[PDB]
Amino acid sequence: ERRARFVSKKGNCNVAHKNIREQGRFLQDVFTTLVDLKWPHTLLIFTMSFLCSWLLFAMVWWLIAFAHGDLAPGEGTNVPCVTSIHSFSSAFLFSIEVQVTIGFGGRMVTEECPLAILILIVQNIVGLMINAIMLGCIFMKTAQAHRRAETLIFSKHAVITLRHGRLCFMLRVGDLRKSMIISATIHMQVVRKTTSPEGEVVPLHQVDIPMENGVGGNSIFLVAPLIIYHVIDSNSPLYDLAPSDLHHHQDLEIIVILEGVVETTGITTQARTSYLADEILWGQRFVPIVAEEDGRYSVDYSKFGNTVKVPTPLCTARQLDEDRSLLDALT
Amino acid sequence: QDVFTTLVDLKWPHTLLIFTMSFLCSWLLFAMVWWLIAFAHGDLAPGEGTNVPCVT
Amino acid sequence: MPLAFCGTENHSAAYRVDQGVLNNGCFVDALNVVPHVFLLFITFPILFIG
Ligand SMILES: CCCCCCCCCCCCCCCCCC(=O)OC[C@H](COP(=O)(O)OC[C@H](N)C(=O)O)OC(=O)CCCCCCCCCCCCCCCCC
Ligand SMILES: CCCCCCCCCCCCCCCCCC(=O)OC[C@H](COP(=O)(O)OC[C@H](N)C(=O)O)OC(=O)CCCCCCCCCCCCCCCCC
Ligand SMILES: CCCCCCCCCCCCCCCCCC(=O)OC[C@H](COP(=O)(O)OC[C@H](N)C(=O)O)OC(=O)CCCCCCCCCCCCCCCCC
Ligand SMILES: Nc1ncnc2c1ncn2[C@@H]1O[C@H](COP(=O)(O)OP(=O)(O)OP(=O)(O)O)[C@@H](O)[C@H]1O
Ligand SMILES: *[C@@H]1O[C@H](CO)[C@@H](O[C@@H]2O[C@H](CO)[C@@H](O)[C@H](O)[C@H]2NC(C)=O)[C@H](O)[C@H]1NC(C)=O
Ligand SMILES: [K+]
Repeated sequence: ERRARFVSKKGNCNVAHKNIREQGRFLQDVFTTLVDLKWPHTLLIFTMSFLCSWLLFAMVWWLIAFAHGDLAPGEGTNVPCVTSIHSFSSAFLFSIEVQVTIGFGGRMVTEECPLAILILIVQNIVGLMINAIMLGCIFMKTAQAHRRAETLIFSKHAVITLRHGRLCFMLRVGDLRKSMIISATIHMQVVRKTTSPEGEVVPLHQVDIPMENGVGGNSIFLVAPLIIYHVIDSNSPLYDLAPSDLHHHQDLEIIVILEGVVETTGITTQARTSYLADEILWGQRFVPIVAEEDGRYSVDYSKFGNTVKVPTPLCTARQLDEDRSLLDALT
Repeated sequence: QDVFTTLVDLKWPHTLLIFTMSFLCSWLLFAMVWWLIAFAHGDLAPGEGTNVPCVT
Repeated sequence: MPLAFCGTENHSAAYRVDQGVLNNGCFVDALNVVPHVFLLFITFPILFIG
């Protein structure tokens, strides 16, 4: 419609796949699919797995008792293989007791028939296997940290202002939790339908972008909010963005990828956000945020994304660097 | 939202208390359910009668 | 003389469920304890986390 976003502001992407030759890999990764599922759906499969297993073996216990004929009334002329089985519902309760390992012991397993002994072995092994598998799935779900990515907070929209003479595309990212993100990393990409002289056409060319770090690396130590900018050098594809060329249907998008292993669970998480063409404010520096109180600092997240207007030329970066060079040479 | 991550950040004393409270709350809540269902079933008043208790 | 939720007097016969269980004047009181012990034990784990 108006303009498709590659990744939504909340971090979820919007790309739609089509014409996939389903090889069953979606079904093949049973354990991975369970982890992805929501907790209500996980609990439904959890309940259905146990209930189906309990009911399946309950029918088997009823079947073996019916075949042995020990459920019909008897007077001392018989010894049932599973004691006190005089109804199907008794077999159902017996199945619960075995697999859950409750073992009330009112419905025992006698030494008489060997088939019930084999079925008891099978039910115990199957119960342990399913318990172990559900543990694994629950342990991977309780170790999920995608809900940690939500606590990572970016500015509502980014700016482009002059700093140290040159021009840079600024940005702010914040963390709300008290915990730390070990080995953090901020990638940054521009997504443009970039045409090439040789004749190629790319529907969405993803150009990587440096983080303008001190040592030219991707490492970032994120405790307070930081003005994470990108120096618009000659090679930067943002070198030719006219401020007059900032309107809606300008084919632009600034991906941001904040990575880093969460300290608590030890799981790595991504944070994503895309700045559109009309979501950029030219020449507006960010409001200072990190105040100081008595013996301690103070971050004012109320002013997290407020930007004040600062004067700057309304010229493309090419029209700025070239002009400055000519003036210096003439002088 | 991330209760699991929140639980990890808790100290061991508070984690033990929440561990204890979680088990105790489930145990006692279902104790009421078992008590109430038996009481409604009528197998709680003792006697040598025709009634057969649901939970002995 | 132990503790009884219903009345121990008259040989502890307030537990019979004849003529419907909703007519057992003690039982309706037990039905009124379920919602309260539900919220106590569904929010104490919630509150103690905070
Ligand atoms: C296994 C149950 C058997 C029957 C017994 C019923 C009695 C239940 C009480 C005891 C339950 C045990 C409590 C364990 C506490 C674990 C907490 C937990 O797992 O997270 C609480 C959950 C998480 O929801 P979420 O954040 O939306 O899910 C993750 C996210 N959406 C994601 O995609 O990562 O939040 C919830 O989800 C609420 C948890 C309450 C559990 C109630 C389960 C019944 C669900 C019925 C749903 C029917 C309709 C489903 C439609 C879903 C459509 C999407
Ligand atoms: C406090 C209980 C609230 C739920 C009551 C029952 C609701 C049934 C839900 C069934 C699905 C139908 C409607 C869905 C409602 C979803 C609720 C839900 O997700 O919140 C549960 C919470 C928080 O999760 P969230 O951040 O809101 O999730 C993402 C959300 N969807 C979003 O907007 O992004 O998740 C958490 O943060 C963890 C909550 C776990 C609660 C466990 C309580 C302790 C139980 C221990 C005793 C067991 C009692 C057993 C009784 C059995 C009786 C037979
Ligand atoms: C500045 C603090 C502000 C106040 C906030 C907390 C308040 C705590 C009060 C301070 C005194 C606490 C004394 C508790 C003594 C018993 C508990 C116990 O032995 O575990 C104590 C220790 C953990 O200590 P820590 O220094 O917190 O741990 C170091 C780490 N940096 C951390 O904090 O994490 O534990 C471990 O190192 C783990 C061992 C686990 C083994 C325990 C097994 C049995 C537990 C008991 C279960 C039965 C409970 C019975 C309840 C019955 C209810 C009816
Ligand atoms: N629509 C699709 N969905 C899923 N996988 C695909 C799809 N198209 C191609 N692939 C995968 O891409 C690889 C080969 O792609 P390509 O289309 O170039 O060759 P191909 O003729 O489909 O290959 P093959 O004979 O190995 O299936 C294979 O691993 C194939 O499974
Ligand atoms: C109290 O239970 C008794 C039955 O056990 C009933 O009434 C009692 O009848 C005996 C007769 O010897 C005496 O104990 C009293 O006359 C009654 N007991 C009382 C009034 O406490 C009756 O089922 C119950 N009482 C009432 C009022 O319902
Ligand atoms: K046991």
